[PDB]
Amino acid sequence: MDSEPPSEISLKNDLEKGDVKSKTEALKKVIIMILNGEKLPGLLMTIIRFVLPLQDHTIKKLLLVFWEIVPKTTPDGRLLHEMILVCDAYRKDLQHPNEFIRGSTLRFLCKLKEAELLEPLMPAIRACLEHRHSYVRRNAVLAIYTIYRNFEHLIPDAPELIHDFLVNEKDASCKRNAFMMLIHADQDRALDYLSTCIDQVQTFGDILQLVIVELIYKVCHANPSERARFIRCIYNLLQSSSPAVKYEAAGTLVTLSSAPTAIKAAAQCYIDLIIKESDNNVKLIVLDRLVELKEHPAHERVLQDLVMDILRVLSTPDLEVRKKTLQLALDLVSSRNVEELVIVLKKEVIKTNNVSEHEDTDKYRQLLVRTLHSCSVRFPDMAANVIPVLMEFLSDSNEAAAADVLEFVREAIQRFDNLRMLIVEKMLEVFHAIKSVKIYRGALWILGEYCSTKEDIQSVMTEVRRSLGEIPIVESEIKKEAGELKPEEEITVGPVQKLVTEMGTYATQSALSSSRPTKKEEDRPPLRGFLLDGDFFVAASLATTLTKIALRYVALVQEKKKQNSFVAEAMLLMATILHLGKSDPVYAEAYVHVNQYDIVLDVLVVNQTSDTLQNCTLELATLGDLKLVEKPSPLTLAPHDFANIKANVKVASTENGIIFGNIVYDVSGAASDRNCVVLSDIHIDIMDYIQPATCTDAEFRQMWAEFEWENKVTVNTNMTDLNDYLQHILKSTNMKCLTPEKALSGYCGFMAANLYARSIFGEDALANVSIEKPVHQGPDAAVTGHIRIRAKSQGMALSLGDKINLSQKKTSL
Amino acid sequence: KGYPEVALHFVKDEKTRFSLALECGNIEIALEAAKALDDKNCWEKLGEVALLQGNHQIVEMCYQRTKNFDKLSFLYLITGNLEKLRKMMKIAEIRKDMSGHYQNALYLGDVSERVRILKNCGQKSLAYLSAATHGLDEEAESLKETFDPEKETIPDIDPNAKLLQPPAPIMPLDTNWPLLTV
Amino acid sequence: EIQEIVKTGLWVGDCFIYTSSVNRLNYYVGGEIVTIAHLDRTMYLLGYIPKDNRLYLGDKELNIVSYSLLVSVLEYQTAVMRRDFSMADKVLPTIPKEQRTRVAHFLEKQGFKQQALTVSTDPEHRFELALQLGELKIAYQLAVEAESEQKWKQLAELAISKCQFSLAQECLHHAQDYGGLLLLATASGNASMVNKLAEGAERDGKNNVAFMSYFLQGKLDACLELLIRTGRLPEAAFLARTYLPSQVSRVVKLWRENLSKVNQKAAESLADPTEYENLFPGLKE
Repeated sequence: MDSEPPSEISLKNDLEKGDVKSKTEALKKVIIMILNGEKLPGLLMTIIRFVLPLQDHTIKKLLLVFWEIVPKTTPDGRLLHEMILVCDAYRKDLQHPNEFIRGSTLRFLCKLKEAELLEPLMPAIRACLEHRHSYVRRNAVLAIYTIYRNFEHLIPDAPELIHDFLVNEKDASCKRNAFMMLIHADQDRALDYLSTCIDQVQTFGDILQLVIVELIYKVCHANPSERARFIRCIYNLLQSSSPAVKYEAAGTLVTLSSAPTAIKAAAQCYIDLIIKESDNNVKLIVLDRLVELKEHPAHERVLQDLVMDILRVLSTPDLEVRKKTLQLALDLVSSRNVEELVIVLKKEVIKTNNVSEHEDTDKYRQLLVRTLHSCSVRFPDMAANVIPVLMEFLSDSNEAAAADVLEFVREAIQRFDNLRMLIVEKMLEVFHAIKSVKIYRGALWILGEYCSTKEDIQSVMTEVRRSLGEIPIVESEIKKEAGELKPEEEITVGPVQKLVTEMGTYATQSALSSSRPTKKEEDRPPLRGFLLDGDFFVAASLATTLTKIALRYVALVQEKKKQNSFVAEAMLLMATILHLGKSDPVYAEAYVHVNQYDIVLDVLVVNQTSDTLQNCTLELATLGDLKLVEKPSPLTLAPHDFANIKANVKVASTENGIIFGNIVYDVSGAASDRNCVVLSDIHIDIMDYIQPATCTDAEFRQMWAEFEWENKVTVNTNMTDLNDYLQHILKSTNMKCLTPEKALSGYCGFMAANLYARSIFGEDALANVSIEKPVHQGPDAAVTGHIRIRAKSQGMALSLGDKINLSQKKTSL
Repeated sequence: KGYPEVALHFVKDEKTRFSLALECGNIEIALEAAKALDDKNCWEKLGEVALLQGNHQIVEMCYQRTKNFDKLSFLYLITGNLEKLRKMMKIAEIRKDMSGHYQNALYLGDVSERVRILKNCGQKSLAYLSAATHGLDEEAESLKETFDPEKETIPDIDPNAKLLQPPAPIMPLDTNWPLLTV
Repeated sequence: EIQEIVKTGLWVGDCFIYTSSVNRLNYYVGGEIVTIAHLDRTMYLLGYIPKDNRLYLGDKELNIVSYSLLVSVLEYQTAVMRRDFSMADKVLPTIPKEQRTRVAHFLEKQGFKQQALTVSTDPEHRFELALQLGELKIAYQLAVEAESEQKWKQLAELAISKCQFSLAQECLHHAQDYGGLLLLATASGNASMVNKLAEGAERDGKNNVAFMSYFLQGKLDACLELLIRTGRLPEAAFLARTYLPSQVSRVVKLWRENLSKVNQKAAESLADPTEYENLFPGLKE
């Protein structure tokens, strides 16, 4: 009988039957239905009658079982007395020669904090005063303590009965087996006795002595219990810069992340921390101790650095461990992050050296070039390293492989003015075999800026200019680029001037030069030719032309703040980006009142009628996410009764199977068809059910992408900013205004709120409230705001859309 | 009602009573509501409102039972009491509120109050400097002798220059701030 | 008796270089066990062949691995053991960064905090040695007057202990420590350098810190002002009455006005004695 709540009639029958097995099974079936929480008092006389005196342990044990989980509730066969049918003949049970029945009886009897059993539990310590097992003596210290807990904090429970009444706790210390139920409030002499016992311990018992009294002067003295306290005590005597090298903490710690890569990744972190405490700049974070595994002697054999190499990773162990490991290389050794990121990047970025680090997918290659290159932009020393490695990247000599390479290096030159003169000659080489945009773009920029340095350019450019591949974006990049630097410093059959001619043709003009350009018609609609066409005031010469622009870098460009940079090593970053970091007539009148922060729905129940409505009961219901914190409890609604009855309200619950409308309120009365009527007290909305939750800009952005929010409305009374009406109203449809999606200035400055919720509707809810408050001569519609809304199938989107207008209720009875 | 009218009529809730009191500005009723709200926070907030109506007797009582003996210590020369100011010093001594017990010695013309409190803190240096300057070099010396000596040292502050202040020239204090009340 | 167990060992002079079951290569000097280097794997000392300039180790393999013995470290530490602290300092130019701090810590353990201070690269180790020596001045330079407040708080306490109040007042200033700094400082009786370190306190609601600063020789230095700043306007009125330069009339007014704005109507205050509080003609000396 797993859980069957109607079966009590059969149990009575089964409980006495003249067959002992049946009786045991019955009583067992009662236990299992109560434990789940089901019907049990009908049976009581039957249950109690067979078992009572006997020394036959199994039925007695079963009855003994049922007296610690419901004795108080059941009363057919027990009623209320001092020597109840729980203990009257269980004084026999306590005083049987078999330890088990006595012991069991003692154990339940003393366990209860019952006051209708207080006297019978007190000399119940007799059953276990003699200690036939470790179990008997432990059973005794726990039972005396449980007696002490049960209203006997004074002389009824404190001395000895004949050996224990609160003194097993003392005795246990010096006896062969220990266990101290003495944790609080008990004899001082036993506490003292436990200390002595630390030495003459029994190990289970030591965990009991130890919860009470901890800290040792020793190293130990033995056993897991003492050992477990000991690592706590050690952390005290050296708190300083974490544990560093984990103590006896290490054993539990592995299981704490049994799923399976995460342990190594964690372990790797600690091992890296431990090596050294470095400068602790941007991603140079290694704490713990400065010297404890050093770094870097030149006589150390086979050195520290061997372990450091693991941390430099491509994936060399698996991805979770990889992400931890790349950060960890950066963390022990660099200048900041820059130094060790360049080494690390050199390995990752595409080459002709190894083909286990090159790939023909263009974005990844490109990104890897940008990561290597960002280190230079960060720190100078890296410029010198980067440029020759970049030329190796080029040497791959696939159209695309060159292409990616050329694209970053060209950015580097914008930063690094006439420093990378050397690269230009390498960069031209792979520009001729071509099937893509990227190669043309980049090459034309290097060869263009670099012209003073070289003289090749008609020849290199011209094979490509009459070759094909994909050429949209090529136009833009060649347009600003081709002439640049020194007015007449090249010549192969086209000097720098031919280049300016070319540069202009490629931009949007027409001219025979480099055997004509591939295309002329520019990239995306805004860019066009014209700016540059106007430009080249002084023909490709460092002055105030293309050259200027080329040998200068747009805004601030420093660090790895992503200003001509990309922020570490490209593969590690994907993982970091991913991390969102999300945090019968009846009359009612009613108002909601709050006194001393108690929120209640006031209801007055009125019988305007002369007719009888007796049988009157009042209930507030649990609909779904609405709940009663206590229904109105008066038996009112009688002939010409006016009553004030208070129903307390909650807003947060779990969905019930009954209707999901406004608030259900139920009054009952006389009638047999409609004994229960549902009638209303004032408004509560569907919107309550939504649950508020919040987003950060990353979670908002991810969800924006994840599912559409095209749906918009413009809501009146969003004249005001985010903070005022809009927040308060948004709150009531369990929403909250978080992070921005705005871009403010002297022409821009709609207020933008990123909203989130996680509705109990199987959807989230998100929105952006844009408040069109004029920051221009031509506003949208002046003050008002357009709320762009969604939910996960946009079923709550709509709630956001209208619950940001207005919202107010009041009455004054 | 911010000038209680409706408020006067229903006042049955200990909270409504509390509210009523700040809206008048007469916190005599507040303290009782605050009492019946069984809460300290109310006593300190009504005590502050009390200081606003002007009278510090009412403030003292409240502030004493919220246990803001140190706020009181601060208030008290400002108020011009010296007898009450001493009561605060002792019952803030025990708390080791060093910006409570500490205040009052300065505020009376002689500094002796600090000297003992600081002795109990174990702040022997601070106790000597305070005492010495008032010309209570003997007490200053006691502190040095009980503890580490060396009293000779001259800090960025004086260690022996006169401390004397004439405490509160007012004969009726500002615990006795006059009022009529409308 | 030495802490790290000797799995195998070798004598280089009277110094014992041994391997440990921790994979530590340590050397015994003085009855003290120092770690010369860390072994990454389990290694055994074949012998020290002067030719190679090396100690020859072997793994499980009947092949060679080599560790040169770190003689400069060993000689620094050995000299320290002998109680030839100066001698060990001659070695120091050829002890790097963190190693100078470590060798310094060796010097210190054996004794002489000061010689350890000169060799220790790390300023923090110098700073602590200076507290230990009781060299307040040296510890003071090491903190450095602008910031390093943690250094200064340790120094300030040390200065109060020695009852050298002077160094203490300066440490507390650099520390800032307004609450603590005031306690040492307001013992003045002339308020000589107590206003600065409580200027903030006035308007931070750290009024208490502020009142002690200003009222200390019968002067109202910024006593009143602290009270206005905080919004504890009643208290400024009250103070003004106390010392009667009859400034009370203005403070009571400003305050009374404040009652009318802060919802009092039955104690509204806008009168001279009618609506609770009392402007100066009600008041007196």
